[PDB]
Amino acid sequence: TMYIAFILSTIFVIGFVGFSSKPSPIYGGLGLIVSGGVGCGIVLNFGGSFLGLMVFLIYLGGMLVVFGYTTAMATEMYPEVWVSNKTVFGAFVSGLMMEFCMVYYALKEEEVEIIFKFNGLGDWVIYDTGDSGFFSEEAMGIAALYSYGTWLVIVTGWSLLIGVVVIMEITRG
Amino acid sequence: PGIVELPTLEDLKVQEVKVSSS
Amino acid sequence: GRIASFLKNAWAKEPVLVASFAIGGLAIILPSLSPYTNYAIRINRATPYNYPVPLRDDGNMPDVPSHPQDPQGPSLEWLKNL
Amino acid sequence: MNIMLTLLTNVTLASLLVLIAFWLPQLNAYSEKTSPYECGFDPMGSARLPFSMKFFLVAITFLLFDLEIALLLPLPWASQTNNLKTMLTMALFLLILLAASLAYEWTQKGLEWA
Amino acid sequence: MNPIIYTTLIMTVMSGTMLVMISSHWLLIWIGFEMNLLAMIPVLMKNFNPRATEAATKYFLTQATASMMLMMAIIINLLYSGQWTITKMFNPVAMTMMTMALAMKLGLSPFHFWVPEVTQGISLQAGLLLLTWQKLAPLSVLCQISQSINPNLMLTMAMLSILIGGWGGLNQTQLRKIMAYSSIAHMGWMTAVLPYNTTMTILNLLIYITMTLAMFMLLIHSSATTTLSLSHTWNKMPVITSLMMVTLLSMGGLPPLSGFMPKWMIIQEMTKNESIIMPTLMAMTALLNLYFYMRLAYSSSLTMFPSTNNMKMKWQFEHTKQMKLLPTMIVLSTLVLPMTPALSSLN
Amino acid sequence: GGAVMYPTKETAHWKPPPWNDVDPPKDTLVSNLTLNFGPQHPAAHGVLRLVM
Amino acid sequence: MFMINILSLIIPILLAVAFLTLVERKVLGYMQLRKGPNVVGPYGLLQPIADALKLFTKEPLRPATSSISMFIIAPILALSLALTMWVPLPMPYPLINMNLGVLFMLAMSSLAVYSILWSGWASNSKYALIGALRAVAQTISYEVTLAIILLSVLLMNGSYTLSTLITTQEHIWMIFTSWPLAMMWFISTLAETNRAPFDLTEGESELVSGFNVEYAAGPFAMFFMAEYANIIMMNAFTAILFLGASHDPHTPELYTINFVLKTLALTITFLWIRASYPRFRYDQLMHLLWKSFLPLTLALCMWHISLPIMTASIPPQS
Amino acid sequence: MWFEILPGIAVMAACLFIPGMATAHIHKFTNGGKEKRVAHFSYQWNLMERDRCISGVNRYHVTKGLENID
Amino acid sequence: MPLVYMNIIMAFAIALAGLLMYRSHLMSSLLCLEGMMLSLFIMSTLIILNTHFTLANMMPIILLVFAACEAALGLSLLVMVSNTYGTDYVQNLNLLQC
Amino acid sequence: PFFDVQKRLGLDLDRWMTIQSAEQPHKIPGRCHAFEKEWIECAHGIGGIRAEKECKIEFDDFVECLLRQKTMKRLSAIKRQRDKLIKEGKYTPPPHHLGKEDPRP
Repeated sequence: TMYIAFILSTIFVIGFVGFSSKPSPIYGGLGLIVSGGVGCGIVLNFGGSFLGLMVFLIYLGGMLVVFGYTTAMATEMYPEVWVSNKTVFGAFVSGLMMEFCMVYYALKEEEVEIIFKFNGLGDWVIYDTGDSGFFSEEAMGIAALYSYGTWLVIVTGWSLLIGVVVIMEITRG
Repeated sequence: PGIVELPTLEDLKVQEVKVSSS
Repeated sequence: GRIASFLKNAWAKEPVLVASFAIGGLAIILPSLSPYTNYAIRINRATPYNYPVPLRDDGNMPDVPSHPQDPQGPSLEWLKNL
Repeated sequence: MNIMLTLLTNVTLASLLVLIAFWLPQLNAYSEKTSPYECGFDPMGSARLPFSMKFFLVAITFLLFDLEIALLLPLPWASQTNNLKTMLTMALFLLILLAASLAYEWTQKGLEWA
Repeated sequence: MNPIIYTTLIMTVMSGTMLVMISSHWLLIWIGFEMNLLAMIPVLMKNFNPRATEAATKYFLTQATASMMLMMAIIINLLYSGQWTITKMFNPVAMTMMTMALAMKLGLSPFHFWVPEVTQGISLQAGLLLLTWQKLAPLSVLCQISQSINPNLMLTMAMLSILIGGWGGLNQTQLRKIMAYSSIAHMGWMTAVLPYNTTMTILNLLIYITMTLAMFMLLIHSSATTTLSLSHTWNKMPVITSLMMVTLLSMGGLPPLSGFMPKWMIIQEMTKNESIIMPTLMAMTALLNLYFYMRLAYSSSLTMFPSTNNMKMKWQFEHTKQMKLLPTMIVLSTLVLPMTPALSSLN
Repeated sequence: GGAVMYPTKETAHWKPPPWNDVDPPKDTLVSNLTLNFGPQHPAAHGVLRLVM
Repeated sequence: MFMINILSLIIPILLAVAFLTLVERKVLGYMQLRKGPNVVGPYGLLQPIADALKLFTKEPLRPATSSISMFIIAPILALSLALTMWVPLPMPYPLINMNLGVLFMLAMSSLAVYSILWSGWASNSKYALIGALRAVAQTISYEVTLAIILLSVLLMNGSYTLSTLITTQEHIWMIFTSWPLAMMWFISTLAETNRAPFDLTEGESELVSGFNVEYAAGPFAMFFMAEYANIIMMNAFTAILFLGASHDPHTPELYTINFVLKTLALTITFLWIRASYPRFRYDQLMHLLWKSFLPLTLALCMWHISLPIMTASIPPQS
Repeated sequence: MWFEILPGIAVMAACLFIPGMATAHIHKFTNGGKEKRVAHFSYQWNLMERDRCISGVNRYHVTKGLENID
Repeated sequence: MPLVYMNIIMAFAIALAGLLMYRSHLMSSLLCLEGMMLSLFIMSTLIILNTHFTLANMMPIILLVFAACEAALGLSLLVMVSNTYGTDYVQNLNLLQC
Repeated sequence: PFFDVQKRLGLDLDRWMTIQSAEQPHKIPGRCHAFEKEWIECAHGIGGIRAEKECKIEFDDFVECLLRQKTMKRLSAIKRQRDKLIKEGKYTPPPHHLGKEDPRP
């Protein structure tokens, strides 16, 4: 249980391979669902309760609208799964093999340098020994968006409104 | 670099306040 | 004249939107026209989330309260009576 | 780890119910029984054919509305700040922009279907 | 599209570029890029056609990939430095990823493929914005991080951009595709001097913007999108095709026209840094761009093509739409060479 | 004229774009869903096959 | 001992669902001048057991056109999440005490939707696909309003911690403070659980059986149990949020009883609504939730943001 | 008549009352007859960890009063 | 660096490769875009939490907001292609050449 | 073209989140506040070219605080040597490291 985060990250990579091999978008949907849930688990394990629950909630809602479209636009008479096409299965197997090879190389060989230098020790090491007191530091920093980040709020709100406008202009013919 | 100076085990011995948080 | 006709027509055809704009309008105007918004600010400042780190006494700090509970310093007596 | 234990127990219980459901009863299967149900008659086309969404714009905008709901969630903690004026103005600004986007979609006949 | 909505979208594109050119935080630069893309897609699709939708989709895909790579580079730089400021990037891998992303946004080859297609798909009005205003933000970002840019990668991208732009421009008969390949070549020219002197990049950007504004506005004033359609313009309006020939000669980099300024200053700065092979190769490869410009000049003004009978009716009417900046853009793009010592104001 | 200045055998089959860039609309008409609101359906009174 | 607690929170909930089926049947009957199940056992108390045994001794059929993996995964996800959404509920003490239990409930509901989606999609039937698309449209309509109303009513709580709701309502029910939000939240919960005037995913009179039309025996029983467990859990959420109950720390039973009674009353009102109104059209459902609730939810969100600041009544963070 | 529905409602009431009571009793049983201490914030968790060490038996519920000092 | 960072970077790389390698549908490309966005969110969140950059804890939320904005853009472009061609197949985007 | 309008007009649009040593809500310090403060104060005003080579010790300390690569390498070496010693029975972990002594409060 000292490597829970590593297991969750491996499942993250597995889900990314799953929806990266491009099965039917319906199946890519559950691939992204698993990846998002496991990423929420990782963020929870690192202390980001609100942030992890936030990715979980948003992607859960977003993939629903994708599913609606998969049944409206990307609907193939015979939707394809990871074991339906040799191309999709090949991509899935290649991704799994890459992940397994890198995991094995990282674990059995403590110091691994593929592109960056990765250390094989557990993720628990990098944790800090400080005390936050009566705080949820992530929550306070996030809530500082309305006090410190007024400019960020303005720009994000304007972008969302312009996004609504752009969607309406695009989907008008 | 250098050696991190650390106080000995003896000089950080105090009669602890062995009471509870409550 | 025209306003009264518009409002009567608005609350007769779409009463839901009439309430929403009225409630939304109040939520923007009322906070400015309130004497308790400053009290709300003071309460948030009053709450001691972090430790009150003491400062070294140089002998020339008349109002800074070098004490457990002697009179000098800020007081929360206003909050007690709120 | 307790939440993980609860999740594991729930999943195992559900899968055990599935297992008992699929292995306790006496099974007698044939082609006609497992055929798709179309109110007693044979279906004309495949169920995997495109199914047009008459509310696609509503969904694409529900995306951004869910985004705004994500932005609004930190509000309970945001009220604990000393800059209540700025915090309140920014929160009302976000809510006003959400209402304005909803109004624009409504007036330009975006919430309507087909 | 409602004119108010179109003005809001144009102002949102401009505000995204100004956010990129104004902020000191990487997150805000990425936000400005995102706003630029969001407000640019409907502007690309102002006139609804299947080609317009295809151009919008391709542009959106390319810019989305570039923005994802840029944000990954930003995140890696933060990881290895704990810094968000636009400064000397502290990770070589992050620098490489950011360079690839910014080159993809600019359209530097081998990320050039989308430019001829997106430019052809959209109208002249949108093509002008795409080939002029959309180059400001990535160039500004590159100019802010020119110190950390690996010179080898940027120089290779610039040389490939010039080569590919020239080669692509030769096989094109659609004016928009010719303009896109010329834009690719000029972007390579601009990015060649980024590691050496950014003020020369700014000068080249200004000259290119003036020349492309003049060319696109002349095309709009002639309502021509092909060589054959532009050829007829000699009969109705010889002034427009003569000015187009002059502007094409300027774009070729022929003195005493203004197009010689950027190439001359770039060669100067690159020779000051003991690079003599690269500027020579760039100057020699500019001859392909000069070739297709000359071919267009022949088909448009230097030689007269067969018109059609219906031009007689068009002879009677006068253009109603008036672009007030066209004469100034033509003059600034042809007769500003005697004013190079004004380079210092860009410092 | 044509699509490219130096056409080849493969490119010669490709025609120039439309004059107004409006590509002729495709006739790949979207098929509907022939749902069978058949007899078994509770709202069909048991003996109505409604092919909609 | 924690495993014993997990079992004592799951098995009683399943028994409550089983007997809620009977309670619903009898309530509908007596509101329709009828008598609910009254032969099987005394006063019909043995009907749920008979139903469960019949369903689990009934042959389950696997459709020929169905994708087996999703077809089997959907029921499991539905029940597992229905049983999991009870973990953080404060009655009076929560099994798992989270600082953000409310967002956990929201996320768990959002995931549960995929059960109906995948069950519908994988069923590979026209009626099932229609049911899945109707579920999609339903969740498009209520999710934003649900979250906004929940945020607005929690603005007087000070945090997303569910246990704090008991303290906030120590002198007064929060329904006396947000009864318009209470009404809209109740309707949103009706729409969410695919319940009265919003039974569009199933649509007995319009879609035969909706998404679960191709499900039989065990899996159908699991979907029914998940549906009714979600009903009870959402009614419990409505109880804790608005109908606060007194909690004597030395006698938790007092709260438990008060809580249970309020949840039972809310479930009975759910059945009451089920046997009193015709079914919406999901176009009309989306139009209602987007054009009558959402503007009002935004207005009340503004109001409940401004009110504590303008009245100097911001609830404590901790 | 209508009171015939009451047996089922009472059975469901018992089935819904079991979880709450069970959780409270288990919390009291596993925390020395006291409410299970909440640790919403790191300060509370630090208090819990110190209490565990003070107890000496690696259990936080057992609390040492003035008798432990001196 | 910790192995979790390696896993998340590898996930981003895999999603990028998937997006760059289309097969048939435009929906799967948008899926790869959303996956890359999610991976970047996780990376940034871990970095911010680990270094206790309190004021930067709002960055992942902004990233998520613009992520779903890009997703909505992609979805709208997808519907237009389907309306104009009947399928979301990436091969239909072929009029614009070179 | 970095048009520094913030420094001109005096506005503070994004300079408050550029570094973790800036003011943060409730004065929550960054994990490497001291190292970043030293690096910034060392390299203030001398230019980027000088800062890269002169204030390099401070930057190295800041990077080590941020990533702990060398500290993790030392800890990994210690762990590997301890495991090798335990395999050969040349070492015996002390009771306070074996969970036999009560940790101090």
